[PDB]
Amino acid sequence: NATEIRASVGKMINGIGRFYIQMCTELKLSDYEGRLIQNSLTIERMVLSAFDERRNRYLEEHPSAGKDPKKTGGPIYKRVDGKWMRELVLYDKEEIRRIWRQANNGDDATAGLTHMMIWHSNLNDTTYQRTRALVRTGMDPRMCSLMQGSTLPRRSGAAGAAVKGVGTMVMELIRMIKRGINDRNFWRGENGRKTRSAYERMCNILKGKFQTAAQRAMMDQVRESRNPGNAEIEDLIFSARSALILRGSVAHKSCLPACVYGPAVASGYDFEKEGYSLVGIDPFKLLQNSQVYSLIRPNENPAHKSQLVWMACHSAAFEDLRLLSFIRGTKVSPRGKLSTRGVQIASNENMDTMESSTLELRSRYWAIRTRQISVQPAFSVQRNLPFDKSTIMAAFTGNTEGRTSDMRAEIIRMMEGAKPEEVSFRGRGVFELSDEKATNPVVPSFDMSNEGS
RNA sequence: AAAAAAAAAA
Repeated sequence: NATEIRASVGKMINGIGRFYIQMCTELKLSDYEGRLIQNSLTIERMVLSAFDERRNRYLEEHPSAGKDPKKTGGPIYKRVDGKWMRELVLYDKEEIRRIWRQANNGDDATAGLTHMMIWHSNLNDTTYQRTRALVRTGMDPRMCSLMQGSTLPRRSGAAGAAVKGVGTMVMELIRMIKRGINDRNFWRGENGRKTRSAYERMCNILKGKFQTAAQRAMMDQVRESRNPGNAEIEDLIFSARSALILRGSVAHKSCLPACVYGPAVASGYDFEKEGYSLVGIDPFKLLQNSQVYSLIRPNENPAHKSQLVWMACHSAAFEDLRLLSFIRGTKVSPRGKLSTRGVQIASNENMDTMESSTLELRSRYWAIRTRQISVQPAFSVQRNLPFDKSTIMAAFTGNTEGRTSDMRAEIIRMMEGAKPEEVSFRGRGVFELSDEKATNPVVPSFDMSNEGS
């Protein structure tokens, strides 16, 4: 029921805004800096730690320059006498749940935290790429594709599971495979249920992302295997090479910083009355008139970091830059061209040379966020052009084989052409901001001079 | 109803 959904999302974002207002008011940040991105990431880490597990004191090799469970603080940067300064005394965590249950006066907002994580997810994904798994596990050159989705560091992401993308899901199989390559020998006993069941369900869902029943049954046949090994790994690798053209149903969730909902509940926003539309115009009209600023480091382009936060809010990193560009009204360039580093501020970075800058998060046109259209008609027909050469040498890849079975005939038939599906299809539904009812769409005209990625 | 377990980020 979409009605209760928009009701509940209005409620949760209203609760977020209220908790926003209060959480600020304690430490008393002035509202210009109270609607600012650094306090945005502070409250974000607070809601990151808000609902934890049992009490744990266990510590592992390589301490983290320290740790304390009594209370928790965050990077604090305040413009004092016109000059910013970072400071810290820590703040209790129980108190946090006490204030959060007051904000969600009687029923807490779990999906609210999921949506905050959604904010975090496009933030981190668009930010950059780390490769510590690369220094740990062996990995195929899938990165070479230059196109890969990524998950956040949040366990038990049942909701995340829906939005989730495919490539990193196979990677997650590989992560369990790493736990199993460093398998503690002393692990014989009841243990195995959670593992077998988890493998079952994750394999299920990774299969369920796409459509064609062939790879569905292939993924089931990898499932029924009792002892996952490198043969399963290479089978998943083919399946990934295919997923390149037979893309997965990777949905995109749009979320903004909480310093926007805060002044939006301060903007007399009766969210529930209109509801909210995470897939809808609502983030855009909220951002169209919002006011968010960010500590631009030295040698950084306000516009580049502006587009970075724009993508963090639109969940648009794994989308065609041409479309984004046509939607914002100014060229959306590859992250590499962004004269900017991460929005966060490493605790070592000096504040002496730090400066703030206004975020430009507006968009010329608006557009909806899908993952079905048979063939998007281009005025001069588009093809989703068939570049299948790296897949030629991929089907070669040392001439060993594809998935070895009837699948091999299925792949030596998929070789040529079937026109049965699409790939990386994020529906535009582009409209003028002056056309809220989305009465007339705008056939986009993209500049081919823009790196597709 | 009844559902898994470790470490900071350019």
